[PDB]
Amino acid sequence: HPGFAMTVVRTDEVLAEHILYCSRASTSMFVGLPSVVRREVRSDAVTFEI
Amino acid sequence: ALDKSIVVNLTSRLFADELAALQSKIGSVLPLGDCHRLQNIQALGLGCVCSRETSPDYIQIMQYLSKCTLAVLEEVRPDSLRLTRMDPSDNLQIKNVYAPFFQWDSNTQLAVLPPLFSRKDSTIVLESNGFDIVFPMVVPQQLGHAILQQLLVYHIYSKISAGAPGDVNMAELDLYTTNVSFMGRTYRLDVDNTDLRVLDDLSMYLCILSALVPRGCLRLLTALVRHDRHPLTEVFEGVVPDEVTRIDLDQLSVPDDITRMRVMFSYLQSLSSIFNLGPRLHVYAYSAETLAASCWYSPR
Amino acid sequence: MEATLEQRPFPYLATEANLLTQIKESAADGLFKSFQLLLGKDAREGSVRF
Amino acid sequence: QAENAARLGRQVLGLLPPPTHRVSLTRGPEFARGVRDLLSKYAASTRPTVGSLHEALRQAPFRQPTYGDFLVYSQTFSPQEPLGTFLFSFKQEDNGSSMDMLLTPTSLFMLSGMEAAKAPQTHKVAGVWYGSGSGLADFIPNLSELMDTGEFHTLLTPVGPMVQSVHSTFVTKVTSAMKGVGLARDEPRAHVGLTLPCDMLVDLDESCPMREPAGLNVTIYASLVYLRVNQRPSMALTFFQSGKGFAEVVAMIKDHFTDVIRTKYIQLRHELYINRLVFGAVCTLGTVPFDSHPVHQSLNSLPVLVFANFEAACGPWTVFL
Repeated sequence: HPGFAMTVVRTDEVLAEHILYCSRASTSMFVGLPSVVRREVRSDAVTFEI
Repeated sequence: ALDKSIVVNLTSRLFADELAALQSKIGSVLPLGDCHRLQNIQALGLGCVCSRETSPDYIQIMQYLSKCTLAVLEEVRPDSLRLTRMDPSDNLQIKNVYAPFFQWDSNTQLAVLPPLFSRKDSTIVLESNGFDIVFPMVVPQQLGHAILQQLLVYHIYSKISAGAPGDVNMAELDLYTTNVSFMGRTYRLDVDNTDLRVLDDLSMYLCILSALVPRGCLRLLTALVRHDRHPLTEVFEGVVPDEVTRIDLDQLSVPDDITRMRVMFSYLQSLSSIFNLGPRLHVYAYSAETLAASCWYSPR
Repeated sequence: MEATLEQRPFPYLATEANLLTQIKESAADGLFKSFQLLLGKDAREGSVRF
Repeated sequence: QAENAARLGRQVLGLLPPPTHRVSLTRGPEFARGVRDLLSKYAASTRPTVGSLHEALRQAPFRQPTYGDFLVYSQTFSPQEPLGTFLFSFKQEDNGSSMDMLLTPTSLFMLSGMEAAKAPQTHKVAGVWYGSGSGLADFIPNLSELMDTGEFHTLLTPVGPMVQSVHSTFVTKVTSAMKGVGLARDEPRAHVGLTLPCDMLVDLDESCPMREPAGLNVTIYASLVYLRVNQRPSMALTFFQSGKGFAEVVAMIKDHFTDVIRTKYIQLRHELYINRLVFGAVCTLGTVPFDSHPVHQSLNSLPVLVFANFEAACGPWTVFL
């Protein structure tokens, strides 16, 4: 035994399966219109962003 | 609106063995001497200039690549190859099938260089037509300016060891030149010292500079004395070695010194550009598992 | 994948002209690109397994 | 709900590359009727209207940039940028799958270590986006040694202006623009122009006149200068703006950095290291069209220019001296 003691600290992580509860009609949402914008057009592929 | 496609026909059908090698590189970059869609076989490689019977060249290839049109394979069908045309500033895709394998990254600048390594790494021989197609050496620009340099030093000291044995050590020469460090990684290149005749023309040029330059810059300083002399030229007198500034220019006459100063600059601009400017293209996306790089060509 | 040779009898049709002249020497030195010799019990029609 | 999917039927099929002009010969001379954008001189009337010239406005050239998708730590790329800054991609080694390092010009001001009065304005601003300067130098431990042999300019590939930055707590997603004018994200139908601080940019065409030709082109150049301050290596990055052609500007840059060259090469009368001989490099960051006025702005103050109609065309680094 050396002259000093010592304390030790771990961490530990636990998977959990939650129960979210949400009361009625709390958040009002606003849904817009989807647009499309091209990018990275090649002679091999035409990619799109929506 | 414009249509670009390059479709080369052949005279004879392909063998079953030669089809699997071009299927291995179904994406590649071929130089191609003509811009039209219909064309014969004798241009799409490097067999138009470089061949086995002719002496191997570096510079006449590098003169040729910047003058040449590049193209990309799409689909290999017997016997009609189907290349796609490369445009100025056009976005397309490259698969990286080149021997030896250098690893590509995105946001690197690809530089098309001529092949100076082994034959079976570079070319694929077509036995049906008796003509050799040659795939160039696509290497990133910082490697291509460094894989050239150590092999050009290795070519010089190979010329010294063949003239006198005592000046060059082989262990000192091999370990410092054939191992090339780039991006944290190391590549041991194939030496092919089995008998580097590609690089003999550059090793003739850089030496003929290296004698004429210190003889040349002495006369060019002393001839420009003015009261309107540029003030940075007073600083560079400390840079030149002291043994350079002790040349008796009474030894070489005026009809000799005009021939030197014209040989002085005419090698310089012919050697400056062949390190600088070739077909060089950018890459903005890459994936190692798919081995496919999205590129775009900058013609210069 | 080019065209290959197969031994399955699709039909076979009646040819008017004689093909039998100069066959013994031709297939030995390779006049044909794709040729197949059949002798003995192998001259029968093949199996219709699929 | 199919009315929302019918909008994607319009906007995708309306926005495609133009097809290859391929007409069969049995149809006849109908292929001449399919050539509309080559026609360039439209008829005008006594009172023309948009109903007369809606067909003239319909043919537009095919312009499109190529974006770069960068995934950056949120400590290097500051969470607030003016959305048009210029970018650089430092690259040392592929360590992980996708974690990339980006350098704004105020971020490379802090890694340099150059003095205050040589860039007196951005030193206040780049001192508040970052710490003392060692919050970034812990990524590159070789900044004392990359400056000696001069390998730092070979590890920057200029990329282009910002377009969009989606910022999270630990990781910022950065979308840049190469090849041309990047399309603006949040404001529709707009165009992101390139913003430089007024301090770094050194204008190059300036006369009393005491006559130079007009043109179509003026090219922004980047410079990166190896020097030593306080007997410690440090770099200096400046910008240039001139449409004079590459044969003049290399002579125009050497007259700008005259005093910097004079202070350095006093030191190598005593010790000559061949690695120290390399001095600077010059990149071409892409063209600006003629007579566009760089509009002054101010942010917190930080005076920042902005160049509309900028298109990015990156070049290599060529070592001038």
